[PDB]
Amino acid sequence: KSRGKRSGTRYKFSKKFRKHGECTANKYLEKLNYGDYVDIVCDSTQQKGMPFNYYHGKTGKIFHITKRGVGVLVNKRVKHRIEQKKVCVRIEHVRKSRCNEDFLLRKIKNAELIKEAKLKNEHINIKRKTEGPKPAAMIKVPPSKIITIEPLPFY
Amino acid sequence: VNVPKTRKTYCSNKCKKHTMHKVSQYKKGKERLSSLGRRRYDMKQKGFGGQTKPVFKKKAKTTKKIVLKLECTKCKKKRFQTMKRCKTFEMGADK
Amino acid sequence: AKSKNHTNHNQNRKAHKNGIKKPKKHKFMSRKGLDPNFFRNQKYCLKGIQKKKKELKLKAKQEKNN
RNA sequence: CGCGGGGUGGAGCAGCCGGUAGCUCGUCGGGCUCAUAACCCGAAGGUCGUCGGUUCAAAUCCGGCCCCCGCAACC
RNA sequence: GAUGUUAGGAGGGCAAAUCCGCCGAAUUUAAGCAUAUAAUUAAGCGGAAGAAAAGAAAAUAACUAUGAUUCCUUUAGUAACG
RNA sequence: UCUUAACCCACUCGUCUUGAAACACGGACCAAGGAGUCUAGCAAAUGUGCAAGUGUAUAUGAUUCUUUAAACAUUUUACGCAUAAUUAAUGUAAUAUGUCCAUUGUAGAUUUGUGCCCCACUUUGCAUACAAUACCGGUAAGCAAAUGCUUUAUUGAGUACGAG
RNA sequence: AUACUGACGUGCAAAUCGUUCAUUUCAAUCACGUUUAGGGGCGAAAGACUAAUCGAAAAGCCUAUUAGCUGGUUAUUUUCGAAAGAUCUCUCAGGAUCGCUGGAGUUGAUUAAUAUAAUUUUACCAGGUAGAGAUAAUGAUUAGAGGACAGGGCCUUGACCUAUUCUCAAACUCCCAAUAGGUAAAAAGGGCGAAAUAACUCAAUUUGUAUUUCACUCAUAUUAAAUAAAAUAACUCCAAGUGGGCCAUUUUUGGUAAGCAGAACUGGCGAUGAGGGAUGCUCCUAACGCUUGGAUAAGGUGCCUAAAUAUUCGCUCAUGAGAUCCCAUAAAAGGUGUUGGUUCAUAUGAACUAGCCCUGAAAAUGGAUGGCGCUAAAGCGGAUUACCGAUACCAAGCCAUAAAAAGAA
RNA sequence: CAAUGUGAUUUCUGCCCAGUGCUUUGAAUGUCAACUUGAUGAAAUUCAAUCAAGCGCAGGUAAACGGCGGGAGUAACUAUG
RNA sequence: GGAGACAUAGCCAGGUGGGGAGUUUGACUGGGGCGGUACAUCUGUUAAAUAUUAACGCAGAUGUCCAAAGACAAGCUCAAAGAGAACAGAAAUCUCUUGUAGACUAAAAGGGGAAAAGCUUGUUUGAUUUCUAUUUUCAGAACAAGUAGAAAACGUGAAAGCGUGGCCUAUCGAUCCUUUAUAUUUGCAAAAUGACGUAAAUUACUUACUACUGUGCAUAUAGAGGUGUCUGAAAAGUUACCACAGGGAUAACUGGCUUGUGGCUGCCAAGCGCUCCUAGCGACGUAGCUUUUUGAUCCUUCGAUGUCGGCUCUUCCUAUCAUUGGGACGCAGAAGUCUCAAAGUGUCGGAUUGUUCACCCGCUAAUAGGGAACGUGAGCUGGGUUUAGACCGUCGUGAGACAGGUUAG
RNA sequence: GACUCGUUCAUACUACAGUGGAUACACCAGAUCCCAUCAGAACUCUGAAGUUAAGCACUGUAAGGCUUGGCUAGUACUGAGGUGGGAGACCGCUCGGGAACACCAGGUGAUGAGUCAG
Repeated sequence: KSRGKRSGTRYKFSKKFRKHGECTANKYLEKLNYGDYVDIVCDSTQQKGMPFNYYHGKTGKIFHITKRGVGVLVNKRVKHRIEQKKVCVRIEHVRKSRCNEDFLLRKIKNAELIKEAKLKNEHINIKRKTEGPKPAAMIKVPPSKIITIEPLPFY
Repeated sequence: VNVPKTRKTYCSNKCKKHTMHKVSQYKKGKERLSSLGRRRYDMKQKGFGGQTKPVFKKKAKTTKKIVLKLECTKCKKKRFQTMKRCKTFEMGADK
Repeated sequence: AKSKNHTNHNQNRKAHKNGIKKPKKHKFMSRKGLDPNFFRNQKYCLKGIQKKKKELKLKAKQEKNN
C-alpha cells in the first residue's frame, strides 16, 4: 500500500546496459495491427505513454491503434479472477510478439508437408514430435577409447 | 504565481476564432438575503434553539484555489478559468 | 491487543476452491471506443452492402412469392 | 470576512498641521573645576515599510497593499 | 347599586370507554448530539351526550365545471416539509 | 431381559473461547411452566387463475337469515398496477410497405431433404448470447424564414410487432 | 460512645453486650405541640439528614424505555458445507459491501471431444533476488612498491600520480541463476484467390485498408505436443454464516531472547479423527456408513505390553552410563580411559585426527530413558530376516445417498 | 439589616493595579441593537443617519482574586557583593 | 398628606448571566496517559528475482513554487583537470587543450534525459473549449492523478511535426449550503406586464399576423468558497463521592517462557605476585550456569486465587559461614588463606526503621546463603501502600491533581 | 574506384604509427549580393587557386577496450524429499536444475537502395 504510479523504479524501470535514446527507424514500422499479439516493454527514452508496473513484459492482443498510441488487451489476476483490461500504451512501448511466428512457421512447414503428401496421395501425419524414448544403438569401442573412473581422495 | 491581465484565446461563445480576453481575479460575491437557503436558515434559526448551518471551527487550509474571470472583448460575455491552489499570487508584475 | 496487519493467508486457496475465473465475452468488441471516422466509414460501407443486399433480397422474394 | 489605530538613526520616540525630517538616551569627542563627578557643548547617524497619482514645492494629502493590535459579525 | 332564613326556582358533586376544552414532557430516534423525532402524544386541571363534534359557503375549480356537514373507498406515502 | 463379573477402552456437562478435564464460568435434586412470533409494507422463488389486461374497492341485490359473522350475485363501463418513454420544466414521445407485409449479423433449440438406425452433407434459424444499425426523450455541436431543423456527437431505470 | 481494633460477628441485636472513658446549671437535657417536602426542605457543613431509604427520598405511571454488551435459546435421520482476507466506516467487542456457503433455476454435456485444467511440452518472453565482484561504477576500505611538487631538517617525511594490494554492503551493481510467473499450440477460425461496399486511405470510389459475397481447401479412421472419474462444467438469481484467528517446515523483519511481536509460500488445526509418538489440539502414519476376513502403514518385537531374550559385524563400564523427530538442556576446554585412522621420524619414539567413554556438569515435596530392569544389552552404529501392528488398503456382505441401466402378462 | 472574610491574648501584618475582578470620570473618545428619521427606487426593496446600556480608552482599588525573577559591574587576600 | 404623567406595568429590543438547564469531552497505541502519527498521501529499502505485502520497520519527503522554471523552434555543451592572461591561484573571471556526464535537470529521493528533457536565444500563451475509450488506487464505485484519441478554434516550426501545463514517479476534497458565469432552453400554477409591434379594418367588446417580453424569487449547467480525526458531527475539564453494562480480547499479584540485567562458575596468559604466567592472583578476551534481583512479557485467572511487613511454626536445598576428616600453600610456630568429601549439627541479645533491605553496638563457635503460591490473613497483627473526614506544600482559573509529605479511620 | 542515402549500432570504439589520394571527398580562396555574427572562427553565400599535411580510405602495434569460444566448475549456488546427520551453528544424502569474476585461445566487422567515373 502507499502505492503511487512508478514504484519499483530501481527494479523494473532501470535501463538496459548502455542503452540510451534508442529510436532508430526500423523500430516503428511493424504493421500487423488488429489481430496481432504484442508485448509491452518499458523504454528508457520514452516517458510519455509509459505503462503501469504490472504490464511490463506481459503480452496481449492489440484492439485499437492511433497515431502513435496502441490499445492492448492484457490479462490481469484480480484476486479470485483473471480479467481482460484495456491498456493504452505508446508505439515505443509495444514490441511484436513471437508466439504467432512459431504458429505460422509450423503452419507453413506442415502445409508444405501436406502439399507433398497430397501430390503423392500419401497417408502420413504432420503432427509435432513428442521427443520419445531413445531406441537401440551400437558403438565399437577399442581399449584406448574407454576411461576408468573412481572417486577422488582429498587434495 | 503571476499572470498578465490580458489573454488572446478561444471564446466558447458566438465567435469561434481565438480573440482577446481581459483576465481578472474572482473573489466571491457577498451573500444575498433573498436566497431560498438563506430564508430556510433564517426560519430554522428563528424561535428557541441552536444551529447547524455552515460553520466550521477547526479549519485545515491556509490557501485557496484561484479562479480567473475572463471577459471576451469581442462578444461581451464572460467565462471562468480555474488553476492551482496557491499561498502566493501576483497580477501583472513581470520580471 | 494489536489488530492484524498483513495477512494474505488462505486467499489463494479460496481462489482455487471456486477456480480462478477467466473472461468469455469473446467475439465482436464493441461500441464507443471503436476508432472515430474509420468505423463510421465502415457503417456507411455496411449500409451500402446492406442496401445492395436488400435490393437483391426484396426483388428475389417478390418475384417468386406472387 | 468590514470597521479603528502603530511602523521614523543603535535603542526610545516628536513630527499626520503640504513651504522642506528632527529631539532625547546610550554611544564619540571637546569645554568648565587644584578634585573625581555632576554639569554644558560639538559631532556621527535614518529607502520616513512596499508601491500608483495630485502642481510651483509631498515622509506628510489623495490610490492600494504588506507587517503589527485593538472592535466585530459568524456563533 | 346595596340589604333580605322575603316568594318561586337553579348551580355545586360523582362516574369516564367513546366525545370535547385548556395546560403539557421526557425516555426514545438520528448506531453520539444540540435542529428535527418521540409528540400538538403521556401525565395535569375542566366540560358533555347516548352519541357528541361539524354544518348550509368570505367553498372548489379553470371544466361541457361542480355546490352544507359526517363517514367510507380514494387521491397518497403523492404535492410537500426535513 | 435384568445382574454382577472379568479383559479392553472411557477425564464434569453446558458455555463463551485460538485453546476447557481444568487452578475459566453456570449447574444440591426433581416436577410442571419457559424463548425467531404476529401485523404492516417490500422482494425473489415456486405453486395457482386469467391476460393487454387484471384485481368487485367501498357498496348495492337476494324466497341469505339454526349453520349464514360466508356463501352467492353485480344494476331491467370508479380506482390500483401493468398497456412507451423521457424530463428541473412548458413539454415532446414512427424500426414506415408507397404477401399480416419489412430490422441486420454470427453462433444457436427445432424442422426439410439427400446419399428400415446413429450418421456425413445440405435445409429451415426459436429461445439466448454476442454484436449491429435505426428511432424516441434528455444534453451537445452545426445551422437557423418555426410542424424548428441537421450529417454528426453523447445520455436515459429507453424502444425495436405488449407481459403483466 | 474515646479506647480495649474486648465479647459478639449462621447474634440476645440489620450495630447488641461487657469493661474503659467523656458529659452533669447551662451555647444544658427530655417530652409534647408546631413549622419548612424532593434538584425540594433542613444542614455549629460530614454531601449531613429527610421513617433500616440518600453525591437527589418513597409511591405509581410514561415503560415490555434503551443496549455495537452478558447469559439462555427445546424432536430425529439424511444431504451439501464455511469464514477468522479485503474495502469503506467518530472505525479496532460492530456495521455495511467483496470473497468463501447453501438453495433454486436455466444453459449444454452424453458422440472417451471440445469447452476446460494451481500440470508438463515445444516455441516465445520478463527479471536483477540467491550468487559473484572490488584491478567495472558508488559508498567504503589495509598495506607496501614504482614514480615529478609540498611539509619537516641534499636527505627525509608526506600528499599526488602509476602498477599493485587486504577486507567489504540484502538500503552498491560489470555479470548473474535455480524456483516461481507470463504469452503459444487452427474449423464461429485459418490459407490463397476473385468479385463486391466506402463519406477512410492513397495521384490512383480494386492504391491500400476493413468489411462482404462467391470460390477454390487446411491435419482430424486417432490425432494440428502430452496427460486428465476434463460438464461434478458454465451462467443467473435469492439468501446465510464469517470479518478476533492459531500451529508447523522452509524463507524471513524487529527485539539479548522468548511457548515474544510481525510476515511470505504451502500444508494443517480450527470445525475432524483412527493407529503411533509412555503421556499430549497441531509431529508421523492415515482422514471415518455398518460388519466379516485378509495383507500392511507409521511404529515396534525382555517384562509391564501384542510380536524375536532373533540373526550378524562393530563399538561401549560410567563412586549420578546411555536409550528414538516435534520433545522438555549442555558449551568452550581438557583426558598416558579405550578404539580406529593419518602425517612423520628412527620395531621403537614423535606428532596430529575423530569415534566412543570420561572431567568440565550446582538448587528447593520424593523422582524419574513412561516404570521395572538391562551391560555375551533389553545401550550406542550398521546390516540380515521373521513376526506383530490402523476404522486407511484389498476381497466379500449389508445400509443409505448419487449416478446409470430398464420397464406401462 | 444583609452579605462576607480572618479566627482568644500578646505581637506584627512588607512590596506590586500589569493579568483577572470590582469600581469611578467623560461637552476629546473608537466600536456597539431594536425602533425611529431621511435618501433611493414604480412598488417590494436597498441604503444612509441618530444621543442606549455594554465593551474599549482613562483613573481608583491587594484585610479583591492573587503573586513575589534573572544578570552584570563593584570592598588593602580568596570570599560575599 | 406626599410623588405624579416621570414612575410603574405591559410588549418589543440589545447586554449581562455556570445562578439555573441540556449536551460534548476522537482513533491508532506491544495497558492507559504523557509522547508520537505510523489517521490523507509520495520515494527508496524491508519484500522472500511477475504481482501482492506489514510493524510506534528503517532512510525520508508532502500541503508548495513557476507568464516561466509553461509551449514550440533554432543554436550551443556541462562538472572537472592541465597549461597560459596585473584582476577570483585564494570573494560567481579570461583563453586554449583534455573532458560519457564524474554537471545540470525549483524542492524531495529514486528513475530517465548530451546534434538534449541540460544551457543560450527567438517567437510565443494549448496553464483552451467540448467528448470519449480507458489506466492507477479499486468493490474493478467515487474522487484525485494519468494514458490514447476524437469534434473545435488556434499556437509554434512552417517542414515533417509537436503542444489538452510542469522529464517521470509526490504537490490534495462529496452531498446539502453559499457565490458568480451561461442559455435562439425554462418555471413562479385562472390571466396579463416587449407592444395595440406589424398590417388591414373601425357604426367595434374589430380581425388577422409576428422565433427571440416587468422587478423579485426559483431552476438547469460550469466553476470557486471546506471539510488535514483528509469517503467530510457545530464539542472542554474533572471524580480516591460515584453508579451500571461488559472485559483476563486489557494493567497492578503468583505461576510460566526468556535470563538482557542481577547473581555464580569457567577456560586462556599480557601483567601483578622479592625471583617466579598459574601458592595467591589475573587484564585484554572468550564459554557457560542460575532464576537468590530487576526487566522483557501479557500465555493463566477480572459472576473476587484477599494486595506489604512482622510474629509464630515446620520442612527442604547447598552454591559450606562455623563444627568433622582431609589435600595445597608465598603453610617456621602461632595464625591464616585457597580447597575437597560433606547439609550430621548450629547459625543469637539488642538500638534505629512501616520496611525487605539497611545501618550500628554486644555476646559467640559462626552470628552462611537460599526454596516451600515473594513459606505462613477461615493463624494472628493491621504499623505501612491503598476507600470515604482532615492538614500543609507544590501544581491546577477552577473542580481538583500529586508512584509528595501527615493525622485519622 | 569513388560518392549519396542508409541498416546492424564498438568485430563498427579509443590511442599511437605508417601507406593511399584519376574521378571523387575534404582541407583551401573570397565577402558584392542572400545571410550571419564583437569576430566570414562558426554559420550563409560565391569561388576553384593549391594540397595529401590533416580529416577521409586502408593497414600496422608482445596497444588498451569491446567481442565470440573454451576454462574456471558440475565448484559456488539452488526446487522438492528425508522420525537423515549435527548439542547448537550447520552439514551430508535422494530426485532434479545449475553460475559469475579471473584466466586462456580466437576475432576486430557485416550489409539494403541508388549514383558517378574507370
